[PDB]
Formats: sequence, C-alpha cells, structure tokens
Amino acid sequence: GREFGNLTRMRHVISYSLSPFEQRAYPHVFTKGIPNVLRRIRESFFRVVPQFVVFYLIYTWGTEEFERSKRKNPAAYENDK
Amino acid sequence: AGGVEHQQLLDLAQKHLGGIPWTYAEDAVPTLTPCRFTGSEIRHRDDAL
Repeated sequence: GREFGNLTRMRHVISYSLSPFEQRAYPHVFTKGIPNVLRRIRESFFRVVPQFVVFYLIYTWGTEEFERSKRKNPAAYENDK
Repeated sequence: AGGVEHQQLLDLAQKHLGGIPWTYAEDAVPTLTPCRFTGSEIRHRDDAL
C-alpha cells in the first residue's frame, strides 16, 4: 500500500523541468563541474585521508622493524661475539 | 451578419471608422517570429484538492 498515490501528503511545491532532447548532456562542465568536484574532495580530505596515512606509517614501521630484527639478528650475534 | 445590408454597413462605416489612422505612426512594424516549442513540463501540487 505504498504506491505513488498512497504516499505522503504535500502541498503547493511546484516543480519545473525540461525534455532531455531539449538540453545538452554536459552543461557547464569546465566552469561549474570541476570546481564542484573540488569542493567535494576538499570536504572529504581531513575526514578521510590522515587515518590512512597512519596506516602507511604503521605499515612502513612494521616492515622496517621486522626487516630490522631479522637482519640485525646475525648482527645481534655479532655484538654477542 | 443577419439583417444587415452590406452597402448600408459600408456607407455607414465610412462616416465613423474612417477617422482611424492608417499609415503607421512612427512607421512602427510588429516583428513576429516562428517561435520555438519547448518539451518541458510544470507540475503544481496541493494534495488536498
């Protein structure tokens, strides 16, 4: 019972439109599109990236630490004797 | 149309409608165009109707 006639009541919200054939597929791309994608990415940055950077840090540190203990292990035999 | 006789209507028309200007003032001419037809739509609501 949720057909389009059954949905929410709403009152005088007039809406305008155009035929797809009456308008080009890529309006104002260079002037309005790219800056929009840019503000989007700029909103996304600090909320997303830095924690991944922390992943890069823990990754490189873990690799350097394993590789360090492994190859300094004979070096640990060296300081041993 | 109806009971009017043509020549009476014409001879009478000459005495009153003849005062109407005929040569254009300022020589103005309307500029009609073969105007475009958009494929758009409008959709007003008011659900209480």
